[PDB]
Amino acid sequence: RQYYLSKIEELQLIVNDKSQNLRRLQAQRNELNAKVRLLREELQLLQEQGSYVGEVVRAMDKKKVLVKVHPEGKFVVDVDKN
Amino acid sequence: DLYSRYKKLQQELEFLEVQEEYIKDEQKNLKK
Repeated sequence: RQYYLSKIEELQLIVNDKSQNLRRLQAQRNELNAKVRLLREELQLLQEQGSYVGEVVRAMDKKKVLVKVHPEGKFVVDVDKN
Repeated sequence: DLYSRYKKLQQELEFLEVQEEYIKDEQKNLKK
């Protein structure tokens, strides 16, 4: 009776602090994961090429724009869905 | 009852210790 109760109480307290420490450690791990992922997406978004900059002469269609890329010239370009 | 609770408590301690070791290893890997 008392042997079981004492052992159970010791284990209860020890595993309670263990679980609190585990939650803390997992929060820290997720923070580090967030940092690493942010850096990785920054690298990926840096690897894509820079897009051209052009003035719009006029919109020709619901899906085509007559732009003027400097210095290549004028283009009839398509519009992104966003 | 008492013995079952004590045995499950030992099991849950061992499991939590395994999680602590795994999380420490993942912390080192994530730092790298």
